[PDB]
Amino acid sequence: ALKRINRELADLGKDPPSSSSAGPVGDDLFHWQATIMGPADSPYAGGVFFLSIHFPTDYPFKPPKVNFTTRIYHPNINSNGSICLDILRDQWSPALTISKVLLSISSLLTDPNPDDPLVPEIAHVYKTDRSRYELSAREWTRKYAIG
Amino acid sequence: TIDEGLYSRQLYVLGHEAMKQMSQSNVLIIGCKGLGVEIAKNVCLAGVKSVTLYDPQPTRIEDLSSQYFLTEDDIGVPRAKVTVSKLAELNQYVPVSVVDELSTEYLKNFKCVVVTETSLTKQLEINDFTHKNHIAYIAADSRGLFGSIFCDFGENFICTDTDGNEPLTGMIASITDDGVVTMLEETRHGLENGDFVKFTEVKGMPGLNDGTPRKVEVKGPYTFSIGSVKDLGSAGYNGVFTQVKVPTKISFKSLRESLKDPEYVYPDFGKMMRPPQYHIAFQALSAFADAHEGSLPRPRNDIDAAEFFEFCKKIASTLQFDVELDEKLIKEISYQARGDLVAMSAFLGGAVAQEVLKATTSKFYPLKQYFYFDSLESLPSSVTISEETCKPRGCRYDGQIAVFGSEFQEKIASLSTFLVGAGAIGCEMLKNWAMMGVATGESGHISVTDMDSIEKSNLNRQFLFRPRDVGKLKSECASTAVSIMNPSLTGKITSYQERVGPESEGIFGDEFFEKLSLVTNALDNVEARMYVDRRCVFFEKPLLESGTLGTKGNTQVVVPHLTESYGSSQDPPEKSFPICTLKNFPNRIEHTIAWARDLFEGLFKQPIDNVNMYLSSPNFLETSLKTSSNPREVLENIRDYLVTEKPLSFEECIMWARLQFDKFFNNNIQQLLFNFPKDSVTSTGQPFWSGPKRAPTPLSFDIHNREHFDFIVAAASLYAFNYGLKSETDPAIYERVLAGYNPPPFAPKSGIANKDKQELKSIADSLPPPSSLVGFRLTPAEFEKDDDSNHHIDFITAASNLRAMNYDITPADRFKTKFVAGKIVPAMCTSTAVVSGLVCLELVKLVDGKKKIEEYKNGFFNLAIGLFTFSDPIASPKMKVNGKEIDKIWDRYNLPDCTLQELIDYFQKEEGLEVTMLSSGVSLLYANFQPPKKLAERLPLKISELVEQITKKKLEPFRKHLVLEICCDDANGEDVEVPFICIKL
Amino acid sequence: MQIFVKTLTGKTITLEVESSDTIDNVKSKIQDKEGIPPDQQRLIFAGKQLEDGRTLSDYNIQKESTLHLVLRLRGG
Amino acid sequence: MQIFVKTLTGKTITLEVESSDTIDNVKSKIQDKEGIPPDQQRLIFAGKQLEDGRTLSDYNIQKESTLHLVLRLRG
Ligand SMILES: Nc1ncnc2c1ncn2[C@@H]1O[C@H](COP(=O)(O)OP(=O)(O)OP(=O)(O)O)[C@@H](O)[C@H]1O
Ligand SMILES: [Mg+2]
Ligand SMILES: [Mg+2]
Repeated sequence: ALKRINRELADLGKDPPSSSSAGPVGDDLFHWQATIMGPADSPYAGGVFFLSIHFPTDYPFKPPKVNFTTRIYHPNINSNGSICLDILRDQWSPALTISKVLLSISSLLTDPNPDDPLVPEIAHVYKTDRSRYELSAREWTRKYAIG
Repeated sequence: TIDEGLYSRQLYVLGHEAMKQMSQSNVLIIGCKGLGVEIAKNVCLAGVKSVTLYDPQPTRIEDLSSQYFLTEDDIGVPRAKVTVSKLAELNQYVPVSVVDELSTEYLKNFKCVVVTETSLTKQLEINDFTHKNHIAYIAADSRGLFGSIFCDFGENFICTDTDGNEPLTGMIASITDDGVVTMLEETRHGLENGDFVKFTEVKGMPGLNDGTPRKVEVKGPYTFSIGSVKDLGSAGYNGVFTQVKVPTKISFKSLRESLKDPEYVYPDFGKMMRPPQYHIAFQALSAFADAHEGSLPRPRNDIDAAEFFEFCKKIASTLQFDVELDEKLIKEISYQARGDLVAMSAFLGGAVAQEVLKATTSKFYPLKQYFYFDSLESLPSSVTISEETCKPRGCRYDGQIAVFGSEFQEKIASLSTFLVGAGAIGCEMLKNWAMMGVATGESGHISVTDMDSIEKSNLNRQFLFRPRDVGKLKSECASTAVSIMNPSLTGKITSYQERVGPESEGIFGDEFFEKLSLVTNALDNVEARMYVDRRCVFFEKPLLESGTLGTKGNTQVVVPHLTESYGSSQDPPEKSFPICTLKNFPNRIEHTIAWARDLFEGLFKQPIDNVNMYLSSPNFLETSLKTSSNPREVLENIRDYLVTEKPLSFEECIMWARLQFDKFFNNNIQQLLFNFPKDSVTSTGQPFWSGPKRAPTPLSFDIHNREHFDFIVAAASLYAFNYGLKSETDPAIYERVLAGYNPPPFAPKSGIANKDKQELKSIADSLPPPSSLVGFRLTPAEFEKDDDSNHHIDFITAASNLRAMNYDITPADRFKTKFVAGKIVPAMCTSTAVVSGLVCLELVKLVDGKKKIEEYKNGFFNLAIGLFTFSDPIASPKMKVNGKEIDKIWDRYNLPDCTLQELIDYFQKEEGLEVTMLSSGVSLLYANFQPPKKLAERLPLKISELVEQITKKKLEPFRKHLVLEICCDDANGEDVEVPFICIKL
Repeated sequence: MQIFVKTLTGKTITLEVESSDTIDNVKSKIQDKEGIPPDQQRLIFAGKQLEDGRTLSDYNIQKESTLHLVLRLRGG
Repeated sequence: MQIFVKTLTGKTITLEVESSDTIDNVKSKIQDKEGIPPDQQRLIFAGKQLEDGRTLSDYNIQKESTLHLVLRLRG
């Protein structure tokens, strides 16, 4: 638990990811605040999103608990910040690290999946009227993810 | 008409039909010693129609060694007469009677006959009659550290359920023309060869939907075969399959035939050559008793051992057994002939009670036919065991002194144990400790802790409690009961009502733990087990873990400096469903039940708490706005629970329930279908509502439908409870109120700066000031499954069934809904007895202080299939640190409360290791990559001061140590693991 | 060489192995046939719990040997 | 040679392949024709699920064999 978390934190410290920055809040090793930069080739370009990562006691065996804090207009993210992700679930096993999770969330930002949505209205807009979805996502990122 | 308020946990193991058939069976028990009384107790708690006892032998003192319903004031009285009165109180639905004379014909009145402590000739006489009249016959025997069970249920036993597992069900993707059935993605059918399955809701092959079971040929973990379905069609798409369990015909052999060529059941595969020895040994014991006026060999007597061995050789020659007799083991059986241990009695009683339930219910696979068990590794070796020390002293412990001796009895009486929890396992453990005389000496003591209270459903397996004791504290009742059982324990048991955890270290501190001898866990959750395990590891005390689930059980032992800890192994985690599946696209009844639970919590628990907190905190609004992820919904909840939708009568509650029905079962489905029409296709052109996604349909409210009315009643009642109004139940008022309802129009919406703030302010000013509302509070609804008059499970069942009707899912009754929503763990009395027996068999090993790992045993068992297995514990891993051997688990560093810089210098100088990370609790005290200024600030401080500064909380006065975890690197830069540090404050 | 593994729930599994195979390969095969991760598997043979890093020949496991796959229970 | 792949929706896709072609190449062809990512493809022949890193010949696939293609539902 503590040793694994310290190992991952040291590994993150050695090589700056240049696209993510995760570190313990205050001094609590089991509670982290991470920052994700919006992908360049996406509606969320030029945006900074803050995530809260509560760690599990059985880590790496059990999965972490990631939640978005910044409001985002995404088909797979609801208003509570919950993330519909796979490497945060059964697909995940004690073989990957938080850096992988952050990259995966960045990818999910890069291209949403409306076939199995979490916010049906946004998925419907994305499937039917793509331009309206693009405009809404850009406006939401501008007015929430910047400032 | 089964009382579900008492058999709630047992019905999930047996079932309604099983208990219905069980409640019409009579059981006769011959022999009322420890084993007989244990069997009778388990049967009475199980719930058979009646129990009859037959034991005219007068009570002796040594009989108290394992009989917990006998007292020293009952010496000279027949055992049945003095035991029936105490047994009649365990269960009010099970009468208990005593017969003073047994005749063969009388046996025709009973469904099952159990025989203990009876000579072999009488057993043959009884069996010769019970076999040909189709009467189940079970015979049990317990001699010292050895035990035997024999079962004979007739020549035509019919077993409906073989393995005791739920039928397997699954969703099919495609069925080829050759019967090759394929499951959905990453789903395992779990079938075996030769099983039978039946299909439903199959498209393209209607013939398979008739219901005729078909063979199964498992061709892989994801696909199987059923044969040729050429005629019924060409290919089938989608559908569900359910396993069909067929009865089995089991044929038993009579005792007279079975003696010649028995069929053994092996509890341990490590010693497969012993049961052939025990079969001869027990018959030799019976012959010796018959040749010495019913007297067993004297303990540790050489002449009696030689005569017994002569009898064994004579029997081996007579029966043409082609086995070489092991003199040592046989003479060991001879030495312990007069032994009577409570642990073996409990183990065999649990097993035999389970066999009786199998015989009555015609369920599960029974033993076929001989089961010989031993625990000879438990015999002490650190004391003098001879003829002079094992002779009886005329005390109640003679049945145990005859096996262990007087010196080991003194060792036992000086124990200082600590039992965590007072559940079923706790009660059994306390009974065993009282019988064994644990902590009856001058230096002995017992401590038991549990924070729960007795409930009605607990009386089914926690035998120390009575209906008059409902509502009291478990620990007090257990302590008082065991003081009543064994008067020597009066004033030597301490009961606490404290939860064992991080918040109770002020009571169970260093002083408390440094005086113990062993810790025994009787918990029901993994968190508490891990916490107690960590404490025991830190203090280096033996630990005994045990767990049960339905008919399965396991026991494990942790020994300091020898084996690994409880927390060094993993267990399968609980399965949770993805939020997307629960929210919009369910396909199983479990998803609907979880959604109904969430709806209940969100309707009757959270808004009430928000309203109450708003009326309490003078400045709750700012905190809600700047903290809640959805402050506007909080404001809406406050507004519509205070002013807008505040009920003034029960009719308004009924109208609110109708409105909620429309909101959650008619409008959201319409919105979802508007978003994803039934004819929509995915990005790849395939239909959207295909596979695990089922197309829902709106529900139109119809009062005549039962489910709709049930939901309305439950919702209205819960709303009234929240607002504390009188709730009606007569359907006439409901029909009158709901008849005159005009639904508002609803049309799905297609979607399409500072206004939001304006709306928030408008809502805020609309709320009445807290000053205008003083003393007015709303009662939140706290979930409580065990009460059947609060409309909790009723509401959950109604909502779940309605949502199932939305998505075309087969609804579940109230029983299964209660099982799933409440997370009830199936429980049984027999499993508890067996695990307590195994744990108490390991306790005597722990007391003797055995230093070798090949003498301890971890046990696993499943009584449904009659499986037992034992395995040695895993030794604790070793490692090399600074050219020294270090135990990875049980070693630690003892350092003074020195400076952080001094600690780093000490590690660099002595171990030659560079400290890189140092943490305490969940805080990172020191890290190598921190900025130099921060380290220079934190370096010259002591460890206690550093912890106080980082955690921003003072150390408790009772804190006497700190546990620090340190990661360090060697000179070459290669990471090396080191044991934790125990700073002495 | 063919061996049998009996689960605590009554299920039986047949594995095709060789004497030189390590316990890790057996655990991987059991995971493939059941989905149970190797770290959560408890195999018992002749009173000895199999440990990672050793070979079958170390436990004298031969053809038609029977192993038990067990697990711990949280209730009680 | 030529093979046929049938989906859960009754569509049949004809492919020109060779016995030495890897399963990955066939999945790539299926991705090209239908856009289904290879990771989500599950090909079944004679009751056995084709696995990556192998060939059709390993599964004794011969002239005008019929396979079934089922795709997983990502969460
Ligand atoms: N952390 C803990 N510290 C102390 N006692 C505990 C702890 N956790 C659970 N217990 C107690 O352990 C016992 C568990 O036994 P058991 O689960 O059979 O009883 P129960 O929870 O009251 O019953 P049921 O599960 O049938 O509703 C209970 O007395 C419970 O109060
Ligand atoms: Mg309770
Ligand atoms: Mg419990």
